[PDB]
Amino acid sequence: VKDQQEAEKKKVMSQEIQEQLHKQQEVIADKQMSVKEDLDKVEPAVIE
Amino acid sequence: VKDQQEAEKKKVMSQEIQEQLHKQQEVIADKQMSVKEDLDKVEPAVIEAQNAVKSIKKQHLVEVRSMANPPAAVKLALESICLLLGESTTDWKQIRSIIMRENFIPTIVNFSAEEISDAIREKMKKNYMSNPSYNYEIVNRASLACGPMVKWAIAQLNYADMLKRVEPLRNELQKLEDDAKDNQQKANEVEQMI
Repeated sequence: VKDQQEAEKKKVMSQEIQEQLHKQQEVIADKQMSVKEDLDKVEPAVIE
Repeated sequence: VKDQQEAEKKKVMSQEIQEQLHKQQEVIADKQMSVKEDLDKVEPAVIEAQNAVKSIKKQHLVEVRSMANPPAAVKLALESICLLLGESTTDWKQIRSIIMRENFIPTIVNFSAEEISDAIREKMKKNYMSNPSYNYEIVNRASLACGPMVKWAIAQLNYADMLKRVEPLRNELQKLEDDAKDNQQKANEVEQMI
């Protein structure tokens, strides 16, 4: 029972990981904006 | 497995209950201080309330019919009537206010928190002008009727203006009591469900 309960505390940690997947969505959105800016700006520097 | 997990979640509610037992320790400390204050203050009021019942009809009735009131009785009776919403300084209004048979009831009904701070300060100044009066000529032999009621009147002013020190105390006590009693009902009821 206690082994299962430690497993389910780690499942609560997995709920925290789902929160971190929401954080991943935020990260992906911000990185998409930054990479769009980088595609606008950096490529001519690479060509140069 | 799920049932045991729910039982542990209730045991987690029980852990919150240990936090509420720490809150109980805080509540007990605050209540002990408040009850020490109450033991310092209230017991003479209880004695005065009992003495008001001990007061005999004859002692008051004979002296109400008196043609001229003694100065000590006037001094100690005007302030008592200042409590009774009949603020006045004339002997006949005192007589009329005391005549009714409905005046044997509110010798105990009057409560300390109903007094206004300005009236409290007025009666403090009256005490200053009349410090040798009150309980001293009660001890002398001014009248048997005045004694209990005069000692009742000299009180209720100590309670005032330091019950306002207890007002934040009792408000914090009420908040803690409400939270802790709800949490202890949860403790008993959560214990039952677990």
